[PDB]
Amino acid sequence: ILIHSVFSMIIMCTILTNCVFMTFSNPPDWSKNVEYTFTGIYTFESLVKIIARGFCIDGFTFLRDPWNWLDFSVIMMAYITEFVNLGNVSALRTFRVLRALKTISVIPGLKTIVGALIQSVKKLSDVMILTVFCLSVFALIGLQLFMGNLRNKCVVWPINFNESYLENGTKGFDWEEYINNKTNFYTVPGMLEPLLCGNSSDAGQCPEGYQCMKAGRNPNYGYTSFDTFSWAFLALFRLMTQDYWENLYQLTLRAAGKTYMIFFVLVIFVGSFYLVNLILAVVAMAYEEQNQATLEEAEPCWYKFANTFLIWECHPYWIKLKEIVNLIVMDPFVDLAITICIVLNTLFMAMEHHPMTPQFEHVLAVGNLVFTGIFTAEMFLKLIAMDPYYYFQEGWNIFDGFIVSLSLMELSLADVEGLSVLRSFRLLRVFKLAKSWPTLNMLIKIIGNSVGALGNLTLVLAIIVFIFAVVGMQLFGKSYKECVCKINQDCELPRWHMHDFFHSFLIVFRVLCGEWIETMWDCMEVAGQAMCLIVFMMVMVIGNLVVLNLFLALLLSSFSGKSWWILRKTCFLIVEHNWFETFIIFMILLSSGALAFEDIYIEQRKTIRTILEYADKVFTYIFILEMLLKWTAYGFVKFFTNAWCWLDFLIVAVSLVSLIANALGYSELGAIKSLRTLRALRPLRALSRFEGMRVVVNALVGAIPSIMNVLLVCLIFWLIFSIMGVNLFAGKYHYCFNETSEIRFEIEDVNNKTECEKLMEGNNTEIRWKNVKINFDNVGAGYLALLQVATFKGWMDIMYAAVDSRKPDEQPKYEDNIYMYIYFVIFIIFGSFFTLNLFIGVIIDNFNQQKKKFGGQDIFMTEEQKKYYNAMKKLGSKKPQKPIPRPLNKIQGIVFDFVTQQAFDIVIMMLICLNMVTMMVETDTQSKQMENILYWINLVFVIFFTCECVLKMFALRHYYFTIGWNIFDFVVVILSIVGMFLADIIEKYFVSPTLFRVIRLARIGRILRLIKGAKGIRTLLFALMMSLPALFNIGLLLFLVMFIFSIFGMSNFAYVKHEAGIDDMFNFETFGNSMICLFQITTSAGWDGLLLPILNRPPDCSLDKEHPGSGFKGDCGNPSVGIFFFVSYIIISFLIVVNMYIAIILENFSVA
Amino acid sequence: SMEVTVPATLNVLNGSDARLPCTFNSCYTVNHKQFSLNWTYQECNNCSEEMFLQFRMKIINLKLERFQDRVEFSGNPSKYDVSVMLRNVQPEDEGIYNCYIMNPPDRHRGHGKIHLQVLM
Amino acid sequence: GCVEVDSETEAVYGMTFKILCISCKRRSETNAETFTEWTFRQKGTEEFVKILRYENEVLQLEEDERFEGRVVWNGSRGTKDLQDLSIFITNVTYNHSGDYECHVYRLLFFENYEHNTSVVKKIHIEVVDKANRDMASIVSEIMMYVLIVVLTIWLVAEMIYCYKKIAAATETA
Ligand SMILES: *[C@@H]1O[C@H](CO)[C@@H](O[C@@H]2O[C@H](CO)[C@@H](O[C@@H]3O[C@H](CO)[C@@H](O)[C@H](O)[C@@H]3O)[C@H](O)[C@H]2NC(C)=O)[C@H](O)[C@H]1NC(C)=O
Ligand SMILES: *[C@@H]1O[C@H](CO)[C@@H](O[C@@H]2O[C@H](CO)[C@@H](O[C@@H]3O[C@H](CO)[C@@H](O)[C@H](O)[C@@H]3O)[C@H](O)[C@H]2NC(C)=O)[C@H](O)[C@H]1NC(C)=O
Ligand SMILES: *[C@@H]1O[C@H](CO)[C@@H](O[C@@H]2O[C@H](CO)[C@@H](O[C@@H]3O[C@H](CO)[C@@H](O)[C@H](O)[C@@H]3O)[C@H](O)[C@H]2NC(C)=O)[C@H](O)[C@H]1NC(C)=O
Ligand SMILES: *[C@@H]1O[C@H](CO)[C@@H](O[C@@H]2O[C@H](CO)[C@@H](O[C@@H]3O[C@H](CO)[C@@H](O)[C@H](O)[C@@H]3O)[C@H](O)[C@H]2NC(C)=O)[C@H](O)[C@H]1NC(C)=O
Ligand SMILES: *[C@@H]1O[C@H](CO)[C@@H](O[C@@H]2O[C@H](CO)[C@@H](O[C@@H]3O[C@H](CO)[C@@H](O)[C@H](O)[C@@H]3O)[C@H](O)[C@H]2NC(C)=O)[C@H](O)[C@H]1NC(C)=O
Ligand SMILES: *[C@@H]1O[C@H](CO)[C@@H](O)[C@H](O)[C@H]1NC(C)=O
Ligand SMILES: *[C@@H]1O[C@H](CO)[C@@H](O)[C@H](O)[C@H]1NC(C)=O
Ligand code: NA
Ligand code: NA
Repeated sequence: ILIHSVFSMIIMCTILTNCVFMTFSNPPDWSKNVEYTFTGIYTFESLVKIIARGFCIDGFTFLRDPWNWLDFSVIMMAYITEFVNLGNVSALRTFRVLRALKTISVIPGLKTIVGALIQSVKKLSDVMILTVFCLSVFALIGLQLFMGNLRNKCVVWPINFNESYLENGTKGFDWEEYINNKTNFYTVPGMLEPLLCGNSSDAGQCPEGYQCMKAGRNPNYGYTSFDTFSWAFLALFRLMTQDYWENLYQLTLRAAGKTYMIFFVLVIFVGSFYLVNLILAVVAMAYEEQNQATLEEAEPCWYKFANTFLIWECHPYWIKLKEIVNLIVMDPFVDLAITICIVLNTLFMAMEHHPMTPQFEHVLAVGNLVFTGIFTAEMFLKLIAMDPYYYFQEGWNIFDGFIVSLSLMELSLADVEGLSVLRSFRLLRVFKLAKSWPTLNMLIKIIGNSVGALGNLTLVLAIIVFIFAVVGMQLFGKSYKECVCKINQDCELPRWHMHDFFHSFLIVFRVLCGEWIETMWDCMEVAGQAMCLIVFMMVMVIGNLVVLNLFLALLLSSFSGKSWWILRKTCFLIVEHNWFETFIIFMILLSSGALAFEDIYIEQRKTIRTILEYADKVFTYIFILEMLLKWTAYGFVKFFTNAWCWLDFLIVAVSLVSLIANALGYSELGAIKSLRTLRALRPLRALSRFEGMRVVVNALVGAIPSIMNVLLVCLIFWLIFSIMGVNLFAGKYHYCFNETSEIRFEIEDVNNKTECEKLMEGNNTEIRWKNVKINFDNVGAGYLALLQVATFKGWMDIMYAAVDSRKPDEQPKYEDNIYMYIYFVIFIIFGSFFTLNLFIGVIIDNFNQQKKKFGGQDIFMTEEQKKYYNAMKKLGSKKPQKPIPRPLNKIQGIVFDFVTQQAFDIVIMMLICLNMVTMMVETDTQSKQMENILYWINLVFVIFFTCECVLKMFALRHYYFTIGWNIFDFVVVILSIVGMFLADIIEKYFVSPTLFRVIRLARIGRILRLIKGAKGIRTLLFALMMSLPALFNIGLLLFLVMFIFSIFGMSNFAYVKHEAGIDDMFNFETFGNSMICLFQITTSAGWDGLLLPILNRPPDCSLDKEHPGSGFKGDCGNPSVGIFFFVSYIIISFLIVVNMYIAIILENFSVA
Repeated sequence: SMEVTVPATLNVLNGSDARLPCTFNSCYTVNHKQFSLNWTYQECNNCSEEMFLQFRMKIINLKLERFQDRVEFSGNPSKYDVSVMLRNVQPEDEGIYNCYIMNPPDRHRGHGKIHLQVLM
Repeated sequence: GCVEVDSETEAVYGMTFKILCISCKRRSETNAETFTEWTFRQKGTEEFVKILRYENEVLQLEEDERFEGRVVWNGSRGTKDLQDLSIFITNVTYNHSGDYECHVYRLLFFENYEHNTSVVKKIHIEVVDKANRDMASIVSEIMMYVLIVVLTIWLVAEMIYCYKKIAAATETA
């Protein structure tokens, strides 16, 4: 009934035209008739569908199909909008996105994908419930700990009553206006938010003349706060997703002290790693089950032109030439020659710079010309040797034809303005090695499957990103232009806004990347809180779900005399002694810990430094003795064939060399001074000693050989992308600051480098022509910048300097070249998403094979840990516990009845829920009457719980000390009694508000009884407890790595300039601060800021700084060792945390 | 200009009360001191412009001969009301009312046009 | 910046000594205008007497012969933010004993808010003839030597006992 395919095609064309028109930001008035035409086409389709089985009550009508409901809804909304309507024009204009959403229904196959998403969501519900309750518990903990601490600001304390003017010129003093007047705060020069302070000894430090009072509005526009449960929940949801969580980490630790870092470690290793891994694993289970369910369910005219024109056989001399040149190809020596030429070409285009001598750029030009000439000759010889028809029949040869044609078009169009992206098309020649590499062919297979068997799913993802981007653009677009000065102090559009469509797509991409909070704050400040919260939660959930499903689908598609002898055995017996090994482990622990006390606070406690220095001698002596006696016990050949023995001997030898140099008076020499910092490597002997760390490192080293090839492929792919980035951005990363105003000059006063140097000669160093220090200026810097971009940290500065970049020697201007954003988008799509998919798939295959090697057993636990594993596996079954038979008393019988009905359990759970919501309602600056109401309601709750406990004790004390949950109830209720008693009698000699806060936290333990009545949450908690030992071993290895890198930070990156990310707090000057920084870097969060102040140069430093209290001089460290420190830690941390992810994910699969 | 909504056309009885509002929607709700607002009236379309009301840190009524003691302000700038009220309107009052405001925290300077006519 | 260390309490006759007084800002970010004065009194002597004053460009020393031509300044070099107060004594005599007090006067500059603060640190030194090596060094020497020798005897005794037991075991076969 007029359902011919041409109707579908014209509807498709119309819907794409409507999508483009929505993409347009400001619709010109001549497009109003085009929109009317679109509306007419839609209502014509509506007429067709209403004349073809239109009436609702009739079976198989279009009302039965849910998408036709949306069709009718959008038609009726268009009709309402085209005449008088409600005043909210923005909402009714946004309601047109159903037009674009219709693409889901009209395109075949998308309904199945949407359904699949529906089953995945329906499967992940239990983990959502557990996530919500865990986040609520942590929110209560954070609320009761950091209540109002985020407000702590340095208020000018010596209240100047003599000139304390009021708002209305009273000359009088009012308290509530002194505590909120914004210019009574510190606001450290450079930052925007006022500096956070604190009374605690290890908290932030107030300057001379300021207090540490809580005064005024919360930081980050007032959305980073623990004052109320709502913002605490927002902050901990942010911590779970780890979006810009380094800022919250720094703020809370600076306000409430460094000792609360335990809470952040607890939340990261519980709610951030484990909960996210749980979500991912359950979605993976759902998709795998559905995927195997699909597997179960599966159970003339132009030819005559081709024969004449596409065939070049016309003359026998030419035919003979064709045969001869086909012989000349020499296929056994053709592939090798072309691969050698390709490798030479790619490592020749690799060498690229901003500063190029004429000879070097001439060499590059000549080499590129020679290489393109060789490839053109190869193409021409192939065409003449074998017919063009069968040549183009192979897709590989048409790929080569595209490459060679694009190469040829370059020499003709060598004077085209701009178009630097055209010169990077030669990089695709590297892909020709995919015929030789099987793994590069696997990468191409993954890329094809992205747009092949899953082209419909990637189209669904594109449509989702499109509709979210247009919803944002039409909802908050005009708002971002009306409220410009509220978010940006310069009254200009911020870097990331929703005014244009491209910027809206960029922000939705960023939300997909993970950085949602920094824009969600801004759009709250602009256009209301509720709309932004709903829009951003929806876009994050939907986009992350679709991207994760696409990643999983790609992964699954890719997947499928006679004294020496006696003395020797005596030495072997003495080394084999377990007590002796415990002693040597204690000695190595002490020697490793002795390095902690070596920091900037070493001119103090001179007795400690002297004792540690002199105990270093005895430690080195006992380790030398251990090495000698192990030598004697085993034998030279026995000892030197063990890698751990080599490491131990190396450390002992370098320590002995250091002692010999010290005894020779060579301490002050530069060589021995540089060898001194190698003392940080001492804790490595714990690898040989500790069994868990040894097992884990053995597992990683065993997994490396299957992993080097994948890393080689990733390096080649990032090399292609880095050569593209160097071609696009070489030299376009230069500035002209005027440090007094520290403003990058706009390009209307100074444009070239020459004019900036004219300012240089006229002025002094007050104007500086300096680089970004993270740039595309060579392949090495390209790898560094791409690592920052792919880790999603530091990518903001690179992208800003790229989109502002216009010419190699021209001053950058604000977004003259915005469209290079798509370069970073493409890099994240290909080299950070697809390469990650390939890497993860290879890891999964390797780990499956490794597990199948050792009889399907775990590869991260020791033998005793394996016995513990099996014991808990056996004990995890159902135990027929004794039902506690009824006693021989009537009153005891009735009380036992009361305690045995489920109704008693239900009312207690409900009352616990009420107590939990009363914990929720607590807010800062709450009215004192509300505080009293909370006080008495808490007292009533505690008294009722005590009455219940003592009633059950009088019922059966001896056999209710038999259940662990009852013991938990006992401890929480008695500790609540202790807390209330101390609240009543705080008036003593041991007043401690912090311990008071902790004992009030102890109340929160009672709501954990809710998991008793739950089964899936109980099973998941049992899974976490069951997989704990592998987490413990990997955590010890990670902690030891943190220890070594922390000592390295002490030795090298102390005394660096405090510029960005290294402050008076969170620096490398002390052991606590050093592991603060190291743990911040462990999750890769904000490692850009930590790395940045090292990369500066004595133009940005002073090579001779006074540094009072120390003979050490210099203000910043060596850039070369700074990069090696942070890049190597990220790689090492990344490899380790994956094992944590594997240990959690793969263990869960074995459970179900 | 800026977002201003005004009555497109209003008719006033002979000598009756007249109320012509000038609402305005933007960020940064109006404060008292730093905010600057203006009110000008024109006796015809192409005549001269004579400002009659201003508020520079305080309400300033210029007290023109056309508006000696008739124009009064009883609105609410916080509630987006800078309205001017004209009691006992005269036929010579037929003309244009214009409301000029400027918000210090923002940077949007805009105006608003109002047309008033008197029936015989 | 904030590495505050007290000065050594012993000076040897005839040699040089570095009187040390480190008072750091609570926040290194702040810029301050600092100047100092040093007060001194000998053993069995009356109230302190000022000796040297350093105000942001130069050091003025009092005309008392107890310090003329033998006091040089080892603080921060011409930076107007002292942050490091160190008087150096050349050719230490017996008169340079008793109590020293370093007074630090700061004028911290902020956006629109100056602040004047005074910090006083008291340091007591004695002048001797022989550099009495501190008890820490000698106790560390003794402890290291005794620990080394006890470890040697422990290992030797363990080796001897194991050797005797294994000899008694292997003589059976
Ligand atoms: C927060 O506190 C600061 C400092 O007390 C306030 O700034 C000061 O405000 C007073 C009156 O509001 C100003 O006094 C005025 O001085 C002018 C001369 O410039 C004089 O003609 C006036 O009669 C009046 O006395 C004072 O200059 C000003 N100082 C600074 C450094 O800004 C500020 O107003 C307070 N914030 C709020 C919201 O009240
Ligand atoms: C600015 O506002 C404040 C409060 O909003 C005004 O303070 C008020 O000043 C008047 C005039 O002195 C006070 O009235 C008198 O107070 C004395 C106090 O002993 C009392 O004995 C008199 O019987 C009389 O009530 C008034 O109490 C005081 N507070 C309030 C809440 O009104 C201030 O005058 C204002 N300044 C300007 C310049 O507008
Ligand atoms: C940091 O420590 C201080 C004291 O150790 C904490 O209490 C604060 O103490 C000062 C007095 O030394 C209070 O100032 C006074 O407050 C009253 C309140 O009405 C006011 O009327 C007076 O004019 C005077 O300003 C200060 O209020 C008080 N802090 C609070 C929040 O009341 C301080 O709270 C500690 N900072 C923290 C815990 O963040
Ligand atoms: C970099 O930006 C800073 C922004 O402060 C520029 O410094 C400013 O330079 C102007 C030059 O006319 C100074 O004006 C002078 O002020 C003094 C004192 O009021 C007056 O006696 C002079 O007659 C003249 O008007 C201005 O004070 C100064 N600002 C500061 C805070 O010192 C600097 O020139 C810029 N450099 C370059 C290379 O663009
Ligand atoms: C960056 O460098 C280029 C060339 O190296 C500069 O172009 C040159 O700019 C100067 C002045 O900006 C021009 O001199 C003036 O040209 C106008 C005609 O446009 C003439 O009427 C004047 O009498 C004067 O001669 C010069 O002609 C121009 N070069 C060429 C080949 O046209 C450019 O200005 C530099 N960017 C800066 C300084 O920001
Ligand atoms: C305020 O000024 C008066 C001058 O009349 C003075 O006596 C008083 O000590 C000053 N108080 C303060 C806190 O500065
Ligand atoms: C700071 O206080 C000292 C202590 O008396 C005084 O000598 C000096 O003049 C004061 N300086 C300023 C600028 O207030
Ligand atoms: Na971050
Ligand atoms: Na960031």
